[PDB]
Amino acid sequence: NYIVPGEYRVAEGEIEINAGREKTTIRVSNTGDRPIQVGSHIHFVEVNKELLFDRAEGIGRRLNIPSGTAARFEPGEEMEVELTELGGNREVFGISDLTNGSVDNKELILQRAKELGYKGVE
Amino acid sequence: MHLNPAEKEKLQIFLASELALKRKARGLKLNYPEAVAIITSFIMEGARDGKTVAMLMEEGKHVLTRDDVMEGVPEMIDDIQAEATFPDGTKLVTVHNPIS
Amino acid sequence: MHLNPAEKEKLQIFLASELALKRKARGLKLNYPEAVAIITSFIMEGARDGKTVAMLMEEGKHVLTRDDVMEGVPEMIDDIQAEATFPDGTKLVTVHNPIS
Amino acid sequence: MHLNPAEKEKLQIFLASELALKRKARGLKLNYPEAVAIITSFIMEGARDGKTVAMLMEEGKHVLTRDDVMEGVPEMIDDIQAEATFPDGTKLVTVHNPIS
Amino acid sequence: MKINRQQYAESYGPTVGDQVRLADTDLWIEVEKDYTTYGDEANFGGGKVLREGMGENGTYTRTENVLDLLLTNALILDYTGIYKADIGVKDGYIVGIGKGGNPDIMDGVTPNMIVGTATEVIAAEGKIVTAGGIDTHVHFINPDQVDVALANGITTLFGGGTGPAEGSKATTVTPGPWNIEKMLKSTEGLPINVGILGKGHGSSIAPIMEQIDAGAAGLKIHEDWGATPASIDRSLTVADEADVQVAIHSDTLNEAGFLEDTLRAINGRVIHSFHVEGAGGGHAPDIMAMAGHPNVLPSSTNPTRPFTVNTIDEHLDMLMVCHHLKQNIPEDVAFADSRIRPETIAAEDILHDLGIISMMSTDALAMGRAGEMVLRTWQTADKMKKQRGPLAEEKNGSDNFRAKRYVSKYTINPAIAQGIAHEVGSIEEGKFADLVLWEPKFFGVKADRVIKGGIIAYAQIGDPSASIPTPQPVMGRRMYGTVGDLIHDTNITFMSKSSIQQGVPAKLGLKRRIGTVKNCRNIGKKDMKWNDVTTDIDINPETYEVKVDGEVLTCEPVKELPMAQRYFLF
Amino acid sequence: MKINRQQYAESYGPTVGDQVRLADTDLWIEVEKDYTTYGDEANFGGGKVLREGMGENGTYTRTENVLDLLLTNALILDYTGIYKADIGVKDGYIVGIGKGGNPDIMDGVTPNMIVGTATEVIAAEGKIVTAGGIDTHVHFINPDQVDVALANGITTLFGGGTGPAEGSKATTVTPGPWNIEKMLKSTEGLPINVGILGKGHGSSIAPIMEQIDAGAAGLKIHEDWGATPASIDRSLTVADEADVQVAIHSDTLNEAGFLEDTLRAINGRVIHSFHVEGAGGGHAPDIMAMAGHPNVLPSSTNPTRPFTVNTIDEHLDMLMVCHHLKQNIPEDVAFADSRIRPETIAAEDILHDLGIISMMSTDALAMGRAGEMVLRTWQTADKMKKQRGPLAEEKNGSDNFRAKRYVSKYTINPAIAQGIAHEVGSIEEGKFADLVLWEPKFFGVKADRVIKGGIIAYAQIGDPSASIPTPQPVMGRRMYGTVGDLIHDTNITFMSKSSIQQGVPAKLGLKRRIGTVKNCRNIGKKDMKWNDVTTDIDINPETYEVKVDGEVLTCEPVKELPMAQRYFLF
Ligand code: NI
Ligand code: NI
Ligand code: NI
Ligand code: NI
Ligand SMILES: [O-]
Ligand SMILES: [O-]
Repeated sequence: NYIVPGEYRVAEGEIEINAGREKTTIRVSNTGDRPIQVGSHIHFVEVNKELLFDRAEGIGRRLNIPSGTAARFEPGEEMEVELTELGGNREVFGISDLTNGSVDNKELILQRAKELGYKGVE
Repeated sequence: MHLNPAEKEKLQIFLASELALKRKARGLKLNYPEAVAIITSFIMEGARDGKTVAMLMEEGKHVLTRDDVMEGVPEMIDDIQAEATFPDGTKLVTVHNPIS
Repeated sequence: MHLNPAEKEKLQIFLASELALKRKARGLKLNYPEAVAIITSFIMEGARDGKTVAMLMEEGKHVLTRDDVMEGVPEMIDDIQAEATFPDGTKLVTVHNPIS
Repeated sequence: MHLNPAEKEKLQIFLASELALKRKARGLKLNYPEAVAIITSFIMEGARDGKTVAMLMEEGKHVLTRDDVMEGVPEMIDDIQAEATFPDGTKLVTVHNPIS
Repeated sequence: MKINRQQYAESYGPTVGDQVRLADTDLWIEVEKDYTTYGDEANFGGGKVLREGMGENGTYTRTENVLDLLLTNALILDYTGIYKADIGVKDGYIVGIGKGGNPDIMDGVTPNMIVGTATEVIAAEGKIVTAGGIDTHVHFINPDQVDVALANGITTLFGGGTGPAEGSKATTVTPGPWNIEKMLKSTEGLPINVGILGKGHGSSIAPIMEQIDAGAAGLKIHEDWGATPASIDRSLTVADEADVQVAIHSDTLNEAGFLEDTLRAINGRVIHSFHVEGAGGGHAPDIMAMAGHPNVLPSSTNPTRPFTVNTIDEHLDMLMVCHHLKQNIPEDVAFADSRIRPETIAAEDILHDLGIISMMSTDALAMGRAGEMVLRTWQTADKMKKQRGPLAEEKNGSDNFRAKRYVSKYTINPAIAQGIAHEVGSIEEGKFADLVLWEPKFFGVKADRVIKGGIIAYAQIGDPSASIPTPQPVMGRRMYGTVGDLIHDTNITFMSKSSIQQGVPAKLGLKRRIGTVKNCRNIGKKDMKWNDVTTDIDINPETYEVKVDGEVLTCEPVKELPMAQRYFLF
Repeated sequence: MKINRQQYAESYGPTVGDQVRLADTDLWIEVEKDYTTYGDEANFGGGKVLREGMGENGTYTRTENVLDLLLTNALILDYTGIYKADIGVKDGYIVGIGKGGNPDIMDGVTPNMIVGTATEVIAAEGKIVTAGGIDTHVHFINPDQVDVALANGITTLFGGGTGPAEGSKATTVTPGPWNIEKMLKSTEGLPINVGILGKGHGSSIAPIMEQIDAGAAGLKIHEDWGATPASIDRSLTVADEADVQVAIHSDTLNEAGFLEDTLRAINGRVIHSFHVEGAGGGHAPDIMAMAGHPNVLPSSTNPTRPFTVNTIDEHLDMLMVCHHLKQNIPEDVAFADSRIRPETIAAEDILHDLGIISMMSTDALAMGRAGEMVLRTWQTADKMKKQRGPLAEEKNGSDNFRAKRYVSKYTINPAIAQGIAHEVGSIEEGKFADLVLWEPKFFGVKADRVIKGGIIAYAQIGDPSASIPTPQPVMGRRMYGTVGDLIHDTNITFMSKSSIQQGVPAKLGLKRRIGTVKNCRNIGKKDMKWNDVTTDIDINPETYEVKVDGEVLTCEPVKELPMAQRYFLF
């Protein structure tokens, strides 16, 4: 009974994030010479052009990592990441201007990605 | 003297540290603001002495120990921050978990 | 430190008491604000020590005597009041005719 | 205590002088505001002691010497001015070139 | 992926079933429910969720369901519950409690809680968020009292006075139309919500009513102005016409009547009984029996809260010095002994715990501490848990029942009593955004940030010359909500319906938000949240023993409190 | 009669060819020219020249070429020159720089610089007079930051924030119409010139533009809100329509692009690149390459200025604590190591000296010191003189070239970048009378007197109870320009053309002088005074080595600075 002012007594268990959403694992490579760090909630197909991965598998998705965290890719680093599905209305506006609407417009997103030189449009 | 606003404010820290050191000298376990004042004044006097930021980051962890303060005070102080004029200008010192 | 307004203000009392005690140490008869500062700081340090309100009501009458202060100062001070944090929270101490 | 605005302000000078005297005691060469604080507090404590304006004009030139302060500080201080309550009321003391 | 509960609480604040200690007390609050969607928590910073096209919507203009301010991940402690939610503010009001962010990509977003271009963010993860405290017994004696109140999470001051005049030093009274007008104009510069009480004294209605028409928000009946049957009656007739509350400090001296005479003058009408224990004033020795009646809204002032070993010595001496009483005059000693009673002060602790006293208040600078209403509420709850145990109604080992009973005493209950709960007093949608953020280690001691009308007014913050705001010295400071003309938009002057209808704000040039006092006359004890108990309180005239349901209410004074010497420099 | 040059300089301040040391630095400024007529110098006091029928004209009314204020015998240090002149002020503006006095009896009197009945006098003999500093990277976090800025000679704050909200603690952003309106009203009480930046984030124009219409003076793009190609593009489209500046803190994380992607989104449009070295934020590790481009107006923030032995230890620790980074998480350490680079901080000193970085700024309370923009400018110039020598362009052994290059960085250049150089940023006829007087021994350290709109706002002055103003304690104090309604006439709120046209000042009841932002979109690097250099900056992605014209830019950190422990009590 030593008192730590304002201490927590957390309940038992674990918190499952993004429960009930499809997960997908993909390989991603930083082909650039500078580090790239990607946050939990960026539409994954719209990340830095020099990240090489199957861009189609990024559409309608983001990293399956705790809210507010980020995945780091050192220059030349290739690693696997796990993606989860976007929720809400499944619409993306802005960011890299690849979507500007429904994430269901896969053909249009990849055409824009290919024209602007986002690596990995297959 | 040409005191600026920060110089006026920081005299209070010195004063609170003197108050706290008098309380420690008559045998009291120090409370949260007393402990913070003592460690903060130590940092600003160290800068005045010409110590480095790295020296004060080290020394600031050994100014007060658990048995100098009341129960729970070590766990209330996660870090103490102070800015002072070093020989190379104002710098920020952060002392992490100063009372272990 | 998280100082509130009263904590900032009451540092002044401690400071004035230190000033007054230095003046008494070099042999001066103390004046009205000096005497008030010394007795007030004694009360707030006593509370910090964990004395009772009743102990400080008694002790506060024996901090300064007539021959410590200038002519008329005893008769100018009818009572000195201070609030401080005791172990059981803030309490008001009144010292009646502290210099007899 | 019935402090007026000037009494509140001038406690700062005493406090800065105490800070500066602690720095001098651990062997530091004093800077511009430290030096000014020490000489100013000396003047106001001298008035409190009942010295004359003429005595303090003389004594104030011998409180700190060149080897107590950093390079250039003597030449930065052309004169130090203080008002304090003498036995015959408030008077202005000016100390000319206090550090020669 | 799964996150362990310790790491989850460190990142986002606690979630369902987690407990948090209140400061250095023995009291634990448990998260009852959580509005979040796990994985879509809102947070702000580099690479965090609230960024354009992500958790921040980049499409919608401010009018289109976008917030001015999102407090993320708050642990709300309120009469309505102890729960985890985001809090959305717009136009200075709470507009949403739920889940904020971007419906483009997030599940579970409350539809009017969009984070957009227009949205500011306050991180409340790991903070406790409460309503601003409502202090209904304020003497306006020294303007320095406002920062004192803000530093302990008080956001509304109801009371009276003109500064350090003897009338004001004794009584929460701003007397007459001219003093009321002058203090409404003074209020334009005070960075807190204010309501002014007029003098509840007179034998003709017109002298009393003209104070309500001038802009008073209520009345105070005080024995120092003559708490006579006539003054009580005329004040409650005015109050019933004007729809404002009446507070009473009754006739301690029993000069024109005993408690039963004051109750007959009240005649079943609604009244707020101040310092109902009676050390602060009232019929000796039995005033606390008021707290049993259905038409009485009973408050304590703070100097008796809670009962400690220094309480009686401190109060007896304070009463003697303030009343110029002589230790060698037997009538003076008899009066003091009749007014400062360990028997009623000890019972007052238990009456709070039982929900029989509904409200706390300060009595700021008259016989109470402007900055200790919240502090002493929690010290009382902690003492009662130690001496009486967990209340029977508790579950999961939490103190949630006690925490809701006690937070009500200084938030919603004073607001209901005063007729201002439509504006303030709780964290509910549609109320003014007066919010206090607390670090749990400082809970009830020193507020972290005080939000007034959706802008920070007061904060514990460091060196303004530093590279960052946390370096020492960290102290309470007024923030931008108090500066310039923003003081007018972040604060409310509460006024009578008649003064508002008669255009007093325009006549005086008041620029503050104007709050209407209403619905004060058809409430009672049953309307006090978590504190609605009516009962026959017996006070023995010989022993001063308090009995409820045939049982003596007594407890011991304590030698130490939490929220005391660990925290304060003096 | 002839006067020896030492006695002349002691009486009237220095004249042509005389040199003055700046504080305790190695830097010397030389008087280039002098507007006086020797023997007819203006001065004020008993038996002095500015007396009725003598150097004061007794005939002319105020409208007839008479000044409201004459600063006598000023040593001006300005991008326009280092020279000796009288400065004449009227209606709060600088109306004459030349020779003041009475054309009745004096030769060489500038015709609109008559000292008359209406004229106040400030003696500037032996003072250095500069324009007020223009700080374009201010976080509005703690209102105590304003006096801090005034004490170091800053007179204009451009930035954003709502007080100590997390959005404001990270970003110079006042988001959306309501927060902007609230902070314009707060500004009515701040005794300094202000311009507010909105959130430069969104994928639709309307949410961004509605901030400009509400009274924002510019936008801030910050990575913490998503410094994406879309937010960059929409902000610069708004800026080009509205004629306001855009400041950027780019994507440090390189999440949606590298520096070349941000430059492609900018697409040749004008932008102010904040903390361009990148410790304060931006594409790791090569953001400083922005400073080579013709459409970029590049600023430094102050914590890296100049490179010292404690800089890296201080910054690495500050970044880790402020971002909640763990010393045992390799991604956290990698991020910190990628952002705090001795290679780019050392090169930043030299890029300032070469005129490749055009501006200084604080980053007040986010990662920079509100009161050290002017201080650290001169410490940088002094370090560069020691390490690189006098610049090739110097003559007479003076540091005049360097002094004009460096004074431009915190006066005229920020004003040009922001679109406010028609009002502020230099000592020129027709500009607002924001003037700072410095004793040379305190130059760049502690301002003597700060004049705002022709009235003293802030001064180092002594005991207010004394017979005279010089007795101790001498400290920075707000003067009469800050008191009452005079705060409205001595300060400017800078606002967009659209907000002014739409009557936002009248809607909000703003009483301050309203300044129009304009001419921000058809400037570039070539418009930065003394700091107009464009070049290919290469930053090696492996070693972080900076090269310009094939040469590595590197220098050593210093163990000591001037303008430091000689002056400061802490
Ligand atoms: Ni009362
Ligand atoms: Ni009262
Ligand atoms: Ni930045
Ligand atoms: Ni910044
Ligand atoms: O009272
Ligand atoms: O920044």
